Amino acid sequence: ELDLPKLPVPPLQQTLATYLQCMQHLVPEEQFRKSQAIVKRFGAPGGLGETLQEKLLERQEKTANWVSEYWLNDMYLNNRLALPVNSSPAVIFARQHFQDTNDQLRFAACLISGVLSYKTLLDSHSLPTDWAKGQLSGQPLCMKQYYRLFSSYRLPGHTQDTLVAQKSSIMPEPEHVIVACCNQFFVLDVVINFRRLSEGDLFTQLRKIVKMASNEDERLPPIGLLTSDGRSEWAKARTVLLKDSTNRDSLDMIERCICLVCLDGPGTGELSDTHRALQLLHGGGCSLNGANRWYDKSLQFVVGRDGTCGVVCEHSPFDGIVLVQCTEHLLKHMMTSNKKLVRADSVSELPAPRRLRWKCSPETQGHLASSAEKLQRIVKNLDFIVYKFDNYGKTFIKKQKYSPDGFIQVALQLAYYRLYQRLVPTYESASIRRFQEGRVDNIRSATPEALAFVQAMTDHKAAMPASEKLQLLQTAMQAQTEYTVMAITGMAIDNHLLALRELARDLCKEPPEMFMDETYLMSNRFVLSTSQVPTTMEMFCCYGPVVPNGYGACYNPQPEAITFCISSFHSCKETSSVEFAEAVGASLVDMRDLCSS
Repeated sequence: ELDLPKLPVPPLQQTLATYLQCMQHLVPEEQFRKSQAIVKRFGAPGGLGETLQEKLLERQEKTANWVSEYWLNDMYLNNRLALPVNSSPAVIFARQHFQDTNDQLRFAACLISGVLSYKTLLDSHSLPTDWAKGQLSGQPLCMKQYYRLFSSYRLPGHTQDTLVAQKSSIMPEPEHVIVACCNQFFVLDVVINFRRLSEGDLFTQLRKIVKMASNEDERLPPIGLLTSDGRSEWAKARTVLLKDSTNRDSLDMIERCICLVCLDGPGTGELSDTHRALQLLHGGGCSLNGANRWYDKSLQFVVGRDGTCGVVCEHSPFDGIVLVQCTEHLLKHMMTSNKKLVRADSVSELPAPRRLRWKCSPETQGHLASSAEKLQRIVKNLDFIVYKFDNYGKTFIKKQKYSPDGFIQVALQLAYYRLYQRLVPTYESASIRRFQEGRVDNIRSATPEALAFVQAMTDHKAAMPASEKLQLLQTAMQAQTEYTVMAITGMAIDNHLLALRELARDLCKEPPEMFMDETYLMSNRFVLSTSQVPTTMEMFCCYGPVVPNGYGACYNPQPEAITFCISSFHSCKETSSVEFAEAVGASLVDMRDLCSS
């Protein structure tokens, strides 16, 4: 904890220089000239920038992580878009085979019991510190994201949401799953009669849940749907629910849970990696499983009657690499046995799981109807493909003495240029977990050296020797590998500029020219938003785009294949997920050809 490094504060002039270098090929020439001037006044001697810097170092000696607050708010809590597709990740597991309902429930039972065994590790401070598993270079990494997997809840606000912590300690006691089935919610207590419940008994329990939920007279309105809407929409709807004590009870149960377990219905008529990911991202909407959810809770594990299984993530408390370590530990548990000796090894009398009740006013009936509609629009708008690139993977790339991540990043840039004949501001997640409280910074992969290389290969190709091209490829990799180190050691720009911008906002008045500049605003409009989410398990992460005219691109690089998860919005008529996915392959194809000259 406290012996971890504190997050650096870059030099003010290195951040300004990097910033202009980043943006010059991404804006018009006059606009840039204007940006040069704004930036020169911003960081001159005696200027605004140096005062703000000074107040940043006030803050960095004062706080464990000087950007925690700012980053949390700017990335997640301030965002008013609904959590489905815009914000919550999903990880999709292999298609399962559930002959009967009990097969489904047997799966859920063994998952829950895996979640309880993982929690216990955490509660015991028995989890190996990363690099004890994962690893970086010689250090240990910050493990604070793991302590937030089950003890968080994200409260919608009218302008700003709140990440609440804890139900984790004195208590003894928060210990219960919420189980959603047929859009109903049931309390599944995991300690009854002062005994933890076995596999067997949680199976027993879930049985009872499916009976009760499938009784059409007792069926309660789909309140989970409310969680799917936009933040300020849900803050208003929640506040009407707050007027009733039954409601309030029921909301508290959900907020204090460990996680949700979603017993989904059978879809659609189905089954591909792509279709199972759409179930995990938004459930299909109103008529399918999209109300069998509660988005403000950090982990919702989906165990679908048809075999679609995975986990939907509320991203505010933790990133993808901790979500994947947690999930792989659960899968590992569900394949282990070979030690877990004998059956419903403990008991019963058990009481049946309680159904959460609700008193839904006319007002709130209206709130459902509009949330239906909004959710329906996100279902129709998302353009998604799971693209499995099987022509090569990591092994190739590393036999070229290149970095898999960097090489993928440059292949993304060429995909984008051979579609659009320009580069655009691009986000790639870089962990800063070497630092206290560290989350991520940004790798801006849309480098001038990537534009140098992609303009050969669409652009007057006729001629132009492949060896020449290869040297441009090498230069762009080197540039990609240098920004990557920069960002994972706290030396890149995004986080710095954010905190200067926030510290401006504060004690020093109306807004500065530096942050009102159209260059600065363009710089944060990530039309390409990317992450590497590698696995060991046979599973993949996805997400939606972060701007209307954007793509989301999540990749799992394996030794002989790369899995790309490409999202876009049908409302923007200039993007197409199949188009871009196809352009990534042909970009990979072309860049291996270049290596073998």
